Amino acid sequence: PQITLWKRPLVTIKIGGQLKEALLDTGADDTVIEEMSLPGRWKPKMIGGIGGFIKVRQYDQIIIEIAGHKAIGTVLVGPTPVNIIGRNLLTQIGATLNF
Amino acid sequence: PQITLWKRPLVTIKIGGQLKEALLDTGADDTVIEEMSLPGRWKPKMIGGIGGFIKVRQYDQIIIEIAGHKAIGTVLVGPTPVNIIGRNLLTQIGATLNF
Ligand SMILES: CCCC[C@@H](CN[C@@H](CCCC)C(=O)N[C@@H](CCC(N)=O)C(=O)N[C@@H](CCCNC(N)=[NH2+])C(N)=O)NC(=O)[C@@H](NC(=O)[C@@H](NC(C)=O)[C@@H](C)O)[C@@H](C)CC
Repeated sequence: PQITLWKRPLVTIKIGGQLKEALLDTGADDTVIEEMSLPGRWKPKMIGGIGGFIKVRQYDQIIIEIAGHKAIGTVLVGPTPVNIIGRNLLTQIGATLNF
Repeated sequence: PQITLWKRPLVTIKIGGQLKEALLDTGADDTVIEEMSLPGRWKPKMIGGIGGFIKVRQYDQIIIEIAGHKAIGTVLVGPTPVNIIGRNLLTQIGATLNF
């Protein structure tokens, strides 16, 4: 779909079998999801944002549906203000910025 | 134009008489530009995201050109690591997310 930006680009995602709401974020390199239980092994990683750096759990090759679109990639789980779908998965669903 | 997301969606912007590279951020409500001595009346603001918050100066009705596209709106100036074009301006240049 074509999504305008008058409202936050929020969509329903399905991860670990659980439905969640996430923000399609072109300004995010990666996909960061709020702390949750996720099946699989993970490795400690640190990411940055506008206010600084936070520690997250890096889960690789995670199956995730984004607005009805399937993606299999890295999902960082940690204390993010918002669940955000980053470029690693946006590219997987063929998302582009247009104007 | 159409911007793919393999790489950070960075574009040239013009603000306060200066040219800069800015990140088109669909996950940002507002526009945050790197610290610069912009003239005019402003109001203190605190904005956050991953890592926490940063103090910025809110300037209203600031003219900014985004990849050749003119827009006029609120620009927050402060210690941001990257120049961020948020939805307040992305909507003005007619930017959409498509997949
Ligand atoms: C989490 C909050 C929602 C998404 C977030 C994404 N912001 C981009 C801004 C770019 C950095 C300043 C970001 O954090 N991107 C991260 C996302 C995390 C990630 N890992 O992808 C990123 O790409 N980080 C890279 C940093 C690369 C730095 N570049 C470099 N080293 N060369 C990274 N891999 O750690 N939005 C925001 O940060 C904006 N906040 C908001 O829109 C709202 N605030 C809150 C708390 O939700 C609103 C209520 O203010 C800021 C700019 C104020 C308008």
